[PDB]
Amino acid sequence: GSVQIVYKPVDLSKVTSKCGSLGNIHHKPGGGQVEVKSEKLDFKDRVQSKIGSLDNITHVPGGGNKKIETHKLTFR
Amino acid sequence: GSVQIVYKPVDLSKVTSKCGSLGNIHHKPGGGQVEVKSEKLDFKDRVQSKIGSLDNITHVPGGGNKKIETHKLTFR
Amino acid sequence: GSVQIVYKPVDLSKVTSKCGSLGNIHHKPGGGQVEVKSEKLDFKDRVQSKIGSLDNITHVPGGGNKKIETHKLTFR
Amino acid sequence: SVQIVYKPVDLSKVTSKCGSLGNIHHKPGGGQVEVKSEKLDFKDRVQSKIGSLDNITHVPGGGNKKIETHKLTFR
Amino acid sequence: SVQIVYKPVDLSKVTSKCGSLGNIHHKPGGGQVEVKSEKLDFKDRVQSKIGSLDNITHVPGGGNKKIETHKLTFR
Amino acid sequence: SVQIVYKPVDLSKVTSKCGSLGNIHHKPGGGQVEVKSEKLDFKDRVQSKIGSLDNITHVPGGGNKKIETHKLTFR
Repeated sequence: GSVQIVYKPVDLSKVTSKCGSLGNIHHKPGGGQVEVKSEKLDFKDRVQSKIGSLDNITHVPGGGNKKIETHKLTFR
Repeated sequence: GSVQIVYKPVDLSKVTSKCGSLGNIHHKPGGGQVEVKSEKLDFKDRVQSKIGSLDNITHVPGGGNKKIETHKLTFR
Repeated sequence: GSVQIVYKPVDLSKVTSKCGSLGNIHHKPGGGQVEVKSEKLDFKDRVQSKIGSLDNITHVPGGGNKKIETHKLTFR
Repeated sequence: SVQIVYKPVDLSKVTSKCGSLGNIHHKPGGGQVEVKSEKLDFKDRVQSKIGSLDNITHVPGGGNKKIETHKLTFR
Repeated sequence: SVQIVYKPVDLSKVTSKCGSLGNIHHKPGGGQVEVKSEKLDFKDRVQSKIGSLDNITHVPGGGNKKIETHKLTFR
Repeated sequence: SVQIVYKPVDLSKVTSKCGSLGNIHHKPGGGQVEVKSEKLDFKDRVQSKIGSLDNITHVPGGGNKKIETHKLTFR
């Protein structure tokens, strides 16, 4: 027999912001004092090692708003 | 017999922000003193090691609003 | 016999912030003193290790509003 | 056969925070002022100030001294 | 046969923060001033100031001294 | 047969932050000033100032001294 599928989601979303000012953002991390002492360091497969390292991100978008949509129709 | 599926969700969502000001944000972490003493360090499969390291994020979106929708129709 | 499914949820929702000012936010963690003494450090399958390290996030959205929807229809 | 290791670590923080600093919505409000002066005689030095609001932060203090003397004498 | 290692580490932080600094929505408001002067006689030096608002940040202070002396004498 | 390793490490920070700095929405406001003068006699030096707002940042202070002296004497 007949199968009829009418997939028509309707989207009039508003995702919005107003910011009067962004400013005076100070990302100033400071490293310490670090010592590693050994007869050997022995690192093998997919070892990740950070010694006294800095990983720094400053992210300051004026909006930074997101709208994520997934639409799926599976007929089987 | 006949199967009829009508999928029409209606969406007039509002996600909104007003901010008069963002500022004076101070991300200033400080490392200490770290000592590792050994005869060996011996790291194998998928070891993750951080010694005295700083991983630092400042995220300051003026809005930062999110909307997420998943729509699924499965006919089986 | 005939099957009819009508899926039409209607959404007019409002998610909203008003803020006069965000500011004077001070993320300033300090490390101490850490000592690890050994004959060996010996790490294998998916060991995660942190000695005297800092993981630091400041997240300061002017809005930061979220809306999440899942719509699912399963015919089987 | 002597070994000497002289390795002091100074991670120290010295800080002064003086005056106003972290204030939010500070709103000092001077009222109306009126001065009416008639027939005043001054026979010596005059110093005068008139006004609605003095909003002063004055900091002759604060500020820092670090002194650290390091000496190694082997002899 | 002597070994001397002289390796002091100075990571030290010395900070002065003096005056106004991190204020948010500071709104000092001087109201109305009126001065009416009639028939005043001054027979010596006059110093006069008139005004609605003195908004002042004045810092003779703050500022820093680091003195750090390092001496190694072997002899 | 003597070994001397003189290697002091300076990573130190000396900072002065004096005056106004990181203010947000600082809005000083002087209201109306009126001065009316009649028949005033001055027989010596006059100093006068009139105005709605003085908005002064004045920093004779701040400033830094670093003095670090290194001496290695073997003899």
